[PDB]
Amino acid sequence: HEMRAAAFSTPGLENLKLVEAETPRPGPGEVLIRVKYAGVNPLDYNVVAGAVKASPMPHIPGSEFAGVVEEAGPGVTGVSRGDPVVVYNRLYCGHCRQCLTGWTQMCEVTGGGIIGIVTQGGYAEYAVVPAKNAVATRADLKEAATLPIGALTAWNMAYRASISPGEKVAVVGATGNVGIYAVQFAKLLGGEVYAISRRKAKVESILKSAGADAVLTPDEAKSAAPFDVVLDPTGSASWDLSFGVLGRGGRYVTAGALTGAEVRLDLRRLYGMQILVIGATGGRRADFNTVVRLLEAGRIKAFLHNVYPLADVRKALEELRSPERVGKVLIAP
Amino acid sequence: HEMRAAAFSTPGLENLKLVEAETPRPGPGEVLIRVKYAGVNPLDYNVVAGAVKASPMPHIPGSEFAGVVEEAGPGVTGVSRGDPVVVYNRLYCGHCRQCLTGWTQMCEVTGGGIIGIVTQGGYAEYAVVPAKNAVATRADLKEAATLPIGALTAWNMAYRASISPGEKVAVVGATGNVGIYAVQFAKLLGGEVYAISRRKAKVESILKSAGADAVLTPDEAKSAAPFDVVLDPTGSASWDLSFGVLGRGGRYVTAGALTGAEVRLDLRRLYGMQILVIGATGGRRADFNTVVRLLEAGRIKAFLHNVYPLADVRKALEELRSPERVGKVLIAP
Amino acid sequence: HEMRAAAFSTPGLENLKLVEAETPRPGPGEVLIRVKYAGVNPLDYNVVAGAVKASPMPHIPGSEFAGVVEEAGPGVTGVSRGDPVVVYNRLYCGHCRQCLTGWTQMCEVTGGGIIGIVTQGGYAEYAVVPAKNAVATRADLKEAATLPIGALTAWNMAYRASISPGEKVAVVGATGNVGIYAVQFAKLLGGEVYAISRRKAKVESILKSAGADAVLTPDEAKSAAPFDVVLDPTGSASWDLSFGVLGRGGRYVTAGALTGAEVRLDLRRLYGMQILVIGATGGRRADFNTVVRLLEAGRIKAFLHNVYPLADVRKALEELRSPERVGKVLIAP
Amino acid sequence: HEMRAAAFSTPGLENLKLVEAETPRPGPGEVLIRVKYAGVNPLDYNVVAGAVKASPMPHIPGSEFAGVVEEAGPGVTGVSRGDPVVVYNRLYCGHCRQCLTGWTQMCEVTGGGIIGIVTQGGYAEYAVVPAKNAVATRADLKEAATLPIGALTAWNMAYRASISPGEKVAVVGATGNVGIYAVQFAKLLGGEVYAISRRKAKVESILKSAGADAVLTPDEAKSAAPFDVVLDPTGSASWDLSFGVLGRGGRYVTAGALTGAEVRLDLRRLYGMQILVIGATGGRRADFNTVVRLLEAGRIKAFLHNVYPLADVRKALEELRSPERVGKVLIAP
Ligand SMILES: NC(=O)C1=CN([C@@H]2O[C@H](COP(=O)(O)OP(=O)(O)OC[C@H]3O[C@@H](n4cnc5c(N)ncnc54)[C@H](OP(=O)(O)O)[C@@H]3O)[C@@H](O)[C@H]2O)C=CC1
Ligand SMILES: NC(=O)C1=CN([C@@H]2O[C@H](COP(=O)(O)OP(=O)(O)OC[C@H]3O[C@@H](n4cnc5c(N)ncnc54)[C@H](OP(=O)(O)O)[C@@H]3O)[C@@H](O)[C@H]2O)C=CC1
Ligand SMILES: NC(=O)C1=CN([C@@H]2O[C@H](COP(=O)(O)OP(=O)(O)OC[C@H]3O[C@@H](n4cnc5c(N)ncnc54)[C@H](OP(=O)(O)O)[C@@H]3O)[C@@H](O)[C@H]2O)C=CC1
Ligand SMILES: NC(=O)C1=CN([C@@H]2O[C@H](COP(=O)(O)OP(=O)(O)OC[C@H]3O[C@@H](n4cnc5c(N)ncnc54)[C@H](OP(=O)(O)O)[C@@H]3O)[C@@H](O)[C@H]2O)C=CC1
Ligand SMILES: [Zn+2]
Ligand SMILES: [Zn+2]
Ligand SMILES: [Zn+2]
Ligand SMILES: [Zn+2]
Repeated sequence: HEMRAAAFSTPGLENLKLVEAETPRPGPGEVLIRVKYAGVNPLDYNVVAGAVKASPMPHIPGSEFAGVVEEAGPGVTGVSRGDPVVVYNRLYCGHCRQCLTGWTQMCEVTGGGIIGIVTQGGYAEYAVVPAKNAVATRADLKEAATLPIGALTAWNMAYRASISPGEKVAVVGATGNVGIYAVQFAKLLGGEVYAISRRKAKVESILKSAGADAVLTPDEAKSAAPFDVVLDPTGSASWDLSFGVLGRGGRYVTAGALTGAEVRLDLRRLYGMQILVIGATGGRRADFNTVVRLLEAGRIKAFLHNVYPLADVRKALEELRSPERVGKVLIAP
Repeated sequence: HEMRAAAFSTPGLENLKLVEAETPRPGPGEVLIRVKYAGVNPLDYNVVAGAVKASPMPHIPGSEFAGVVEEAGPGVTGVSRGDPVVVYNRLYCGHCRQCLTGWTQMCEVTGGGIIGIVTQGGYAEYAVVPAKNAVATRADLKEAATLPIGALTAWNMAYRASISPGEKVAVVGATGNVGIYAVQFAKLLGGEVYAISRRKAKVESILKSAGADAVLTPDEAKSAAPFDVVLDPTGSASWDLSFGVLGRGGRYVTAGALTGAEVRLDLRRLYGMQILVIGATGGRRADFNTVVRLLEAGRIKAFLHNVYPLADVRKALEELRSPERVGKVLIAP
Repeated sequence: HEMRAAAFSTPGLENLKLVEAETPRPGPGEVLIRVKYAGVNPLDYNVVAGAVKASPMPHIPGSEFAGVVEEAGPGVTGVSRGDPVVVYNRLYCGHCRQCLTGWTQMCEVTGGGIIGIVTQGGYAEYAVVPAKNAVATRADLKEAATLPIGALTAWNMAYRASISPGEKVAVVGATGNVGIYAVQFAKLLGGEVYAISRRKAKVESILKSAGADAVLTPDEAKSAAPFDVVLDPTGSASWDLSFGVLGRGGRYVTAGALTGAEVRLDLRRLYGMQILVIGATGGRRADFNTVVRLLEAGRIKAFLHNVYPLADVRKALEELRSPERVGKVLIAP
Repeated sequence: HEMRAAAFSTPGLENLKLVEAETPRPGPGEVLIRVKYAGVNPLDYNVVAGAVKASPMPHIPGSEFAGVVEEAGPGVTGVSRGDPVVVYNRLYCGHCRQCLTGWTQMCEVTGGGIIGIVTQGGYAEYAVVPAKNAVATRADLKEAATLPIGALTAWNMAYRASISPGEKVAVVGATGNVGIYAVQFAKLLGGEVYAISRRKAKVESILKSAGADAVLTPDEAKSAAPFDVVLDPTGSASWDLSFGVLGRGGRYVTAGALTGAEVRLDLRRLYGMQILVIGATGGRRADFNTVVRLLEAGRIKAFLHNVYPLADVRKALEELRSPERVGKVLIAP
C-alpha cells in the first residue's frame, strides 16, 4: 500500500514536494498512526531547509503530530487500533542514567534523536513511532497536536526555572508556539507573568487570555525590571534585554536560538548578581503525560491560527514568518 | 591610642606604606578587634591597585581577618573581651528580602558592601566591624583567617552546584585560595573530585591531601570528560575547556573572573545539553557558621604557604603571583 | 493617655472584661500602632481560656491585627506616623540558625514567642510591636487583618507541601480561617483543589469563589482518592480520612490539633506508600511580605464574616463556634 | 536440567527443605542467572515464616542476590552470558507516572512487587529475573550481594532525609543490614553521624570503621539530642526515642517496622517543631546503579559476617538473630 506524503530529496523549502510514498509498517514495539494533525514549527522549517540534517533521505519531515492508531506491531499492549493518540517526539531507551531519572529527552543511548528528524515524520498520511511514545488522549486532536513541541517545551522551560509563587516572570516571544504556553505554565506555577512582544498592540488581548498579567513591549520590559525569571528561547538578538532585566538570583531559561546562538556573557555580572543561565530542551516523558491531562481537563488552552491541507505544506511552512500569525499552524493530511 | 597599619592615600601597590594610624573605636552594635591574622587574596590586591574603589581614603585594606575582641561597643552582647573571632566580611541589613531568605551577601540595602573595602580593614593592628559579623571560634586563628574569603566562597559555589553523591566534579584553579577549599567541599558532598592545575607535577600530593581523587593537567581533563560539575572561578581563559567538558545536566559554577570576564556562550550547546551556567558570590551568613564549625571539627583543613609581618605587606601581596605558592599567604600585624 | 482594652486577670472567657489601661509607649526599635482591626482565631480563644499561658497578667489578648502607626520609637526609621501596617506576629532575633535561614517562626532565642501571647496584644486601641514586625500595606486593613494568622499559616502549609502543577490537593477544614486561604494557595501553586467540608450544601458556592475546583463531603473525599497532598490542620478526628486518602508519595501537612493531638500512625503504610507527614506552624518573615503583596495585587481574597466592636468582644469570640460562620471574625476597637 | 533449591510449600522455618527443582528457562526480556551469593534478610525470613505472602507456591525465597548470567531470553540486549550481575529486586513497568519520574520501586503496574517474593528467588543455583534488573558490576559478587536490600534501602532513606553538610544524623539500628550502610551514606552526604546501639561496647569499633563519628547507647542518645535527622527502620519500640530527640525541622525516616508498626504521634509536637515523618521503601532503579558504582570505587564497604552453603539455609536464617552478628549473612549456592 502507498500514501501521500511531503518529502524532500535535497534540502530547501522549494524542494519539499507532495509525493506518493510507500506506507510504513510497524515492527515489534511500534504502532502505525494515521496522522490527523501535524504542527508547523521552526524545527520542521529548519529540517526542510537543511539547517538540521535528517535521515532517512529522501525525508518526510514533521516532528509534532497526533492521530489514530491504525495498527499495533508485534507484542504491543497498552495502545490498540482506533485509539486517538498524540506522540512524544523523543526516542528514549528507558535504561540509561538520563531515562531512569526522568530526563528521557537527554537519553544517552538515542542521543536525544527526534521523531521526524531521524525518522520519517508526520507530514504524511501515516507514520510509525514506538508504541511507548504514543499517548492516548480524549482531547480534540487539533489541540493535541500543539503539545509535543510547543506546550511540552514551554513546560520543561518553566519547570527548570524554579518559579516561586509571586515571582515576576517575563516571557520573551510570548506570541510564538512555545511562548503562548510559556505564559500559561508560568501562571499555573504562581508567577506574575509579563508577556513580551514587539506587536503589543495587536496581541495584548490574546496574551491576557493566555494568562498574562501584563503585555509589554521590549522597551516597557526594560523599565519594569527587575524580573526573577526570563523565559526566552528567541536567542542572541534578545540577550542584552533578557540578561539585563534579571535581578538577584534571576534565572534566564532558553530552549532555542531563533535569532542566533552566540551571546557575549559577562561573568562578573553573572556572579555578582547570582544569576543562573539555564538550558532546556524538549521535555520529560512523564511531563508530556501531565501536559496532555491538563489540556484534556481544560486547564491549558490551544491557540490555533490556521489549518492547511497536506498539499499546501509549503504555504503552511511560510506562514511561520507571517507578522500576523499568533497561534499554531497545523497540517491536516 | 595609635596603631600600625598598611594604608594608601592614592591607589597603586607602591603607594601601600606602613603608617601610624588613629586606632578605631566601636560604636553601638560594633566590636573592636585586635587583628592576629589576615589573609592575602586577589580582592585585597585589586583594592590596593585601584580596580575597586575603596573608602574611606586613605584606606587600610584587608577583607579577610581573624583576631581577638579588644572591646565591645554599646549594647553588644554575646561577645566578651578576649573572645577569638573570625569576621564574615559582607555588611548586611538583616531586613531586606535577600537577608530574610538567607542570601545576606546579596543584601539590597548595603550594596553588597564588603568589610575592608567600604570600611577600614584588617591589615592593621586593630579593626572595627559590626558585632553580628564577628563569629566566635575555637580554631587556630591562622586557619580561621582562611575562611571568610577562600573557604566561604568555595562553600557557596559547591552549594549552588547541587552536587549529588557520585557525580564527577572538576575544580579548575584547584591550587588557589578558593579552589583548595572547593576540592574539599566537593568531596564532603560526596563527589568524585578531579583537581585541575597547570602545575600537576608540583602540586599533586597536596591536592590529594585536600581530598582530590585525581589531579589533571588541562589536556588530561579533556580526556576525563564528561563532568557533571565544574567549579571554576578563573574566568575566560578556562571557559572553552570548562564549558566543553560538561556532560548532560552539567553545572558550571563561577565566583570570579581572574583571567577575564567575557566569554562567548553558545546557546545551542547550553540548551542541547541542558547545562546550567551559575553565578556564585560570597556566601550566606548562616553558611559561614557552618564553615567555621567544619574547620573546628577537622572536616576541612587550611593550607598555609607563608606568614608575613605587617611591614612586609608589599611582599605579601606580590606573593599572590608566585608560581611556587600553593596555599594561603597570611599577614600577622 | 489611657486606652480601652479587653483583658483578663484570670483565665476564662467570662473573666474577659473591657477595661481602661495604661496606653503603652514604644521603646527603641518599637512602634505604637493604633489598631483598626484584629482577627478572632482559636489562638485568641485558647489564650483567653487558659489553655495557653499568657504573659503579662493581667493580659490583653489578640495576636492578629492591623492598623496605623501612632508613634515611632527612638531610632526607628523607615516607617512614619500614619503609615498603615499589618503585624507579623512571631518574635525573632535575626541572629540564630533559624532566623538566618529564613525560618523566623522557629527562632531559637525567642522560642517562637507570639505577640498577644507573650506581649499585650491588639484587643485594644493601641499596642506596641517591634518595628521590623510591622509591614506597610496599601490594602484594606480589614482584609489585611486576616493575614498574620489565617493566610500566612496556610501559605506555610502549602509551601511545605511541595505542590507541583496538576497534583490533586484536598483541604480539610476549607471553611475555616486557615482552610479558606489554603484553598487559594493550593490553586495558586497549580494544584487541582478539592475542598472538603462537613457542610457542603451551605458553603459550596463560597469555597468555589475561593478557587476550589470541587467541594466534597468526607464520603465523597474517600471516593475521589487518591490525593497527592492533604492540607489538614483539624487534628485527630480527621486523621483516618486524611491519611487514608493519600496516594503514593503523598504529603499530609498539618498546622493544628483542633479536634485532638494524638493519632495512631501505621509506619508500614507510611513507608509502603512513601508518604510524608509534615508539620507546619506560623510562617516565615519573608513569606509574610509575599502574602501581603498577594492581597494587595488581588491574587488572594479575604472572606469576612462579621465585625464586632471592642465592647462585644466576648460575643465575637463566641462567634467562633457558631455553625453558620464562614469567614473571618474581626474585632474593631 | 534440574538444580538445587531451598523451597517451602507451607510457611514456617521447619518446612524449608532442600529440594531438587526444575531449572528455570528465561523468556523474552529475561536472563537466567547462576546465583553465586544471596543475602539473608528479615524480609527473606518473614517470607519463609509466612508474615509476607509469596507466589508461586511452592516457593523459592531469596530477594537479594548476585551471580553470573547463564542464558538470555529472546530479544535481550545489554546483558550477556558471562556478565557478573547484581539484581535490582523491584519489578517495574517503566511506563507509569512513578517509573517515568524515577520512583521505580513505587510502580503502579507491578504494585512494587519484589523478586523472590512474587517470583522464585535466589536461594537456589539458578534464578530468572528481568534483564533490565540485572546490573553488571566489576565488584566482588560477595559484596555486591549486600546492595539490593541493605545498601539501596539505606541510600533511599538518606536520600529522602535531605541531609545538609554539618547536620546531626542519628542512625538507630546501625549494626543492622540497613543501618550499617545508612551510617556510610549519611557520612558521604556530609552529616555528622551518630550510630545508636544497645551493644555499643561490643560493636563500637566496627561502626566507627563504617564512618560513624560517635556511637551511642539509647540513653546516651536522649542526652545528645537534638538531631537533625533520625534514620530508623526499627519501628515502634524505638519511636519515643527517635521522635523525641528530633530538633527543629527534624526528619524521621523509616523503611521498616521491625519491632512493631504502630506508633502514637503527637501532632502538636509535629507542627510546633516543623518535624517531617517520612516513609521510604526500596530504592530507585537509577540510584541502584549509583550504589554499585560507589561499591566498585570503595566509597562504601560491605560488612560481611558469615557465608553458609545452600544446605545450611535454615541455620543462615536462624543466624539473623545471633546477638554476635554484625554484618551480612550470605548463602552461596
Ligand atoms: N529545544 C527544543 O525542544 C525546542 C526549541 N525551539 C526553539 O525555540 C525558538 C522559538 O520557537 P517558537 O516559539 O516555535 O518560535 P515562534 O516563531 O513561534 O515564536 C518566536 C517569537 O519570538 C518573537 N521574535 C521573532 N523574531 C524576533 C527577533 N528577531 N527579535 C526579538 N523577538 C523575535 C516573535 O514574537 P513577537 O513578534 O510578538 O515579538 C515570535 O512570535 C526556536 O529557535 C526553536 O527552534 C522550539 C521548540 C522546541
Ligand atoms: N566572588 C567572591 O566573593 C570571590 C571571588 N574571587 C575570585 O575568584 C578568582 C580566584 O580567586 P583565588 O582562588 O583566590 O585565586 P588564586 O590565584 O589563589 O587561584 C587561582 C588559580 O587559578 C589558576 N590559574 C591562574 N591563571 C590561570 C590561567 N591563565 N589559566 C588556567 N588557570 C589559571 C592557578 O592554578 P594553577 O597554576 O595550578 O593551574 C591559580 O592557582 C579571582 O578572580 C577572585 O577575584 C575570590 C574570592 C571570593
Ligand atoms: N500553627 C499556627 O501558627 C496556627 C495554628 N492554627 C490551628 O489550626 C487549626 C484550624 O484553625 P482555623 O482555620 O482557625 O480553625 P476554624 O475553626 O476556623 O476552621 C476549622 C474547620 O474545620 C472543620 N471542622 C471544625 N470542627 C471540626 C470537627 N469537630 N471535626 C471535623 N472537622 C471540623 C470545619 O469546617 P466544616 O465544618 O465546613 O467541615 C471548620 O470550619 C486550629 O487547631 C488552630 O489552633 C490556626 C492558625 C495558625
Ligand atoms: N522497605 C524496604 O524496602 C526494606 C525494609 N526493611 C525493614 O527494615 C527493618 C530493619 O532491617 P535490617 O537492617 O535488615 O534489620 P537488622 O536486624 O539486620 O538490624 C536491626 C537492628 O536494630 C536493632 N534492633 C533489633 N531488634 C531491636 C529491638 N528489639 N529493639 C531495639 N532495637 C533493635 C539491632 O541493633 P543493636 O543490637 O546494635 O542495637 C539490629 O541490629 C526490618 O523491619 C526490615 O524488614 C529492610 C530492607 C528493605
Ligand atoms: Zn536512555
Ligand atoms: Zn539586607
Ligand atoms: Zn532567631
Ligand atoms: Zn511502573
